[PDB]
Amino acid sequence: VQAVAVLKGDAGVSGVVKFEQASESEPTTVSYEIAGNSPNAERGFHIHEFGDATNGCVSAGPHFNPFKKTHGAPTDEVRHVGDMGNVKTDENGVAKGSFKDSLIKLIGPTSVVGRSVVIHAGQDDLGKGDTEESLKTGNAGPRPACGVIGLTN
Amino acid sequence: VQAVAVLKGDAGVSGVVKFEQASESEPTTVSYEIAGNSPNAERGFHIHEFGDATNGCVSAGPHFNPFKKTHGAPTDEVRHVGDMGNVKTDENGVAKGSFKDSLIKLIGPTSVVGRSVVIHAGQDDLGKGDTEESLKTGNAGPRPACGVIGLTN
Ligand SMILES: [Cu+2]
Ligand SMILES: [Cu+2]
Ligand SMILES: [Zn+2]
Ligand SMILES: [Zn+2]
Repeated sequence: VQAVAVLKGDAGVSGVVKFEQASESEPTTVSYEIAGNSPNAERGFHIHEFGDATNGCVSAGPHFNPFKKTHGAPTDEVRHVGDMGNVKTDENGVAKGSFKDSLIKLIGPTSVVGRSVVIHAGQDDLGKGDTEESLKTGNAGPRPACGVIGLTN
Repeated sequence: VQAVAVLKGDAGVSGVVKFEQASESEPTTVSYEIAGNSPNAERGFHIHEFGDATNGCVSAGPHFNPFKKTHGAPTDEVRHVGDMGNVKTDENGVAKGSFKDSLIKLIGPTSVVGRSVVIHAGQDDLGKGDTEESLKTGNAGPRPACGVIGLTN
């Protein structure tokens, strides 16, 4: 199965994130190219629960977390399914890369098809900060762009 | 389950379409409000196969048609699952309404979550025209706006 989200917003950031998962047990490969960010920085990149764009990136809701865990890094055992950590931007403000993840899936009961991807304006502290906020969003700040994840071929 | 698609494009048409389906056998209720159309007209309103917005409304692909039928009216026995007929616009160019449909579903193998809704710039001839085109798209013309269908609460 393949899916894609086109990230848009009014803050100058935009980009495309592609997902591919051959079958249920295979991990999903996530590839992204996002431009217009601050340069040489780290920015929070998450999958949020709803694919509702009626109110900017606000209506995407909180991070996708069917197992009711606290926020963390992609490699922590305790994390939200939606937590993809930070993406690093180059000197031109572009973040480009790909990685594989075993919790995010396009098939089955926790599929993220129909949900949203959000790129934040701040760095995700990976749930290592000292507020209740760190344990919810990573204190990643505003949401300059987001897009609903749709099926593609 | 509830889902929503926010229709956007560069041609002045925009709108929101909400879907709700309580369970598998229940029909789905579709409610829409779309503005910026020509006034007092009929315009094709369909669900297309892919939720891919990387190329305008072009990458939405053709109508959603898992059963490989030809295009038709919502009430014909032979139609695409995606065929919702025409919506009528008022003197201000607004189309607003709701209806129930038993082929479109948000649950199960033919779910339309992750696919797209498209409002066209022309009238859908309901597969009653005389071209091979009528049997594919209803000869509904260009696609001024579209949106991916995402989950909501
Ligand atoms: Cu977030
Ligand atoms: Cu169409
Ligand atoms: Zn999180
Ligand atoms: Zn059709």
